[PDB]
Amino acid sequence: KGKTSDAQIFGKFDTFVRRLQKLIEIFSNIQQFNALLEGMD
Amino acid sequence: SPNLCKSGPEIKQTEDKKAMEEFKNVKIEDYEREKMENL
Repeated sequence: KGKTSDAQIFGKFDTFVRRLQKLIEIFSNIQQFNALLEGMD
Repeated sequence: SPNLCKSGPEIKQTEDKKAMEEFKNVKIEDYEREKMENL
């Protein structure tokens, strides 16, 4: 907004944040089945 | 019917005499915990 290499790093940071969320989701799927149901487990 | 019984998972396994008045005490606790995770 002030002024009328850094983007590829922000993209590699967004990809790193995306991969970390995918591992978190597979985790939460395993815990939800434990809470449930033999077929669900 | 004999389909229902006690120490069912494996027949004459571990050879526990105590189990018949304790493994019963344990299995309802193990089942009781399961309902506490559900709610």
